[PDB]
Amino acid sequence: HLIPPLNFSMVDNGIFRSGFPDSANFSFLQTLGLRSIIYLCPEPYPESNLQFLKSNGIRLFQFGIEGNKEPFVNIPDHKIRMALKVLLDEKNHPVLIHCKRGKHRTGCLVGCLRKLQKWCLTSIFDEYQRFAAAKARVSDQRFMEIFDVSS
Amino acid sequence: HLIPPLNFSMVDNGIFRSGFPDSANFSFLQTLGLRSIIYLCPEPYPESNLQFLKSNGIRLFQFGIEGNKEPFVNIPDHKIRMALKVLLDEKNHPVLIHCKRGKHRTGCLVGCLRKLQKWCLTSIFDEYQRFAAAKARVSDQRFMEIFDVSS
Repeated sequence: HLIPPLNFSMVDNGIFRSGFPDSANFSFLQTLGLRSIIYLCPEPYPESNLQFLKSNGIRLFQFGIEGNKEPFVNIPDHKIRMALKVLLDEKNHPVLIHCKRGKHRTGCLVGCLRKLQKWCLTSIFDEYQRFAAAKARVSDQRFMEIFDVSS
Repeated sequence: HLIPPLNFSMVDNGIFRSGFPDSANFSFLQTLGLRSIIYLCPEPYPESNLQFLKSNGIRLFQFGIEGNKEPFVNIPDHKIRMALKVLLDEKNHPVLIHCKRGKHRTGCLVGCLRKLQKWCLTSIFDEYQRFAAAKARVSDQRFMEIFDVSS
């Protein structure tokens, strides 16, 4: 039996999203035929994970984004854009976007992707909320409402 | 601006799921390049919806499933299997699976798809819940735990 990583989901044709994966997720992850992974956390990639990467020849892009709690949050506009770039490159697909719980950081990146795709904030936020659930934060969505989509 | 249908989401490569679409959803639905739609409600398809179908040459498969409330629920094993058949035929993709709110009926079908794909119930249920949310019902998931995936 396969076990998709935490909060796993297919964003678009060659894009995927989820929380931090572990051993239990490799077999499934092996199914996607991932060509690269966009890691959004500053912590170093664990050993087992890295092994899986080499074994499977998956490029690892990492744009470390400090993870804070609602009271005072702050998303790096640059790092998101940097990730948005890689994501937008067809060459990099299949891509798996992931952070810690695959809710806020991952949720912001995918949110800006949607904005680019011309989705209304209403629809964009809704998708965002579907994953963050009880932990869905206003800050992230505000960051999206203000994202200057001008490529 | 585009407005994906209610609870829209991409299930797998050529499969999609959502609630009952309306005018505000067509523009977006036009993007998907849908070849067919798996409708799971017994109610007749509204006029505007039908117009869009023909205009877009989308084949409508309908497997009406009575929609009841938790106290006493009952999913037609037959109708789900039939829909699962259509779903499994690559010829039909891109497919949009949808019912009323895109939670239970749509959720079950996608649920059994995952079972086929060898996902563990734990993961399968989690996805199901992600969409039903506060309206997530045990009945449905039970129907999944007991689905005979023997093709």
